[PDB]
Amino acid sequence: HWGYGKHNGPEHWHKDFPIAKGERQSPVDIDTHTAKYDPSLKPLSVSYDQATSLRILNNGHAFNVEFDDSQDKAVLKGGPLDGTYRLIQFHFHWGSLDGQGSEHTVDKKKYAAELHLVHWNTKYGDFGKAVQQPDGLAVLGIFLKVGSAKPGLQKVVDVLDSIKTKGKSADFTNFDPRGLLPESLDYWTYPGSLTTPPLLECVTWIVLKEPISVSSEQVLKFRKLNFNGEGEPEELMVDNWRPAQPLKNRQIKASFK
Ligand SMILES: [Hg+2]
Ligand SMILES: [Zn+2]
Repeated sequence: HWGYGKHNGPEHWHKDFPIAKGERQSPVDIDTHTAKYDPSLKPLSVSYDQATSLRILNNGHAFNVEFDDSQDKAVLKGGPLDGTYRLIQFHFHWGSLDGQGSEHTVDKKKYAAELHLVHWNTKYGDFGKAVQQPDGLAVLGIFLKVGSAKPGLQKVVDVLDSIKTKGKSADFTNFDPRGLLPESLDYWTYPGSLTTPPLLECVTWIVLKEPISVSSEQVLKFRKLNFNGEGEPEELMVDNWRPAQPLKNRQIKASFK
């Protein structure tokens, strides 16, 4: 199946998922000089105070921190969004070296990693129904750069040891996602898709301008995970990012002057 290697990586995805070459694929390069400030965007609202994390899973492509989304707890709203989107999981994409790993780019600059907080539109009732709609998802994207440590990330970092290989999971309750947010909520927004197969075009992307800093030691532990399952030949989990795709007929809007 799909992966990030030479025989099954992003250049191969289109054969099983033809939408890979579609009209609103993600990620994209964010050209700051073409993006336009949009005075019509309402303030963004990130309400994660009642968030309930449940588990962490190595799914063979990245690791997912999963949240109880059976009630309106952790929600994203305002900004370009209409209605309420509920947090279902977060995950990251990173590189083998600090000069690469993010999916979106900013004037071609690649960050060391990128965090995705995935949310689904509550008017569609469940995630699986939301991903059959053009406005079913909202993903909050946050860049990571290497510098000082991010305190809020350490509990994540500490448990990776226990989910080294594909298919392993650990209990991961009471984690507070607010500790992964930067100070500013200034963002760029555009309509796009999920960046892993099946690459569904159901997402309103909200990419924060301000990156968070994580330590070299923290990112280094991400690089010790495995894409393979227990007992198989070790293939480090690194470079699990899709590169920038064609912007096509899309405009990127800025929330800030
Ligand atoms: Hg996978
Ligand atoms: Zn992602």
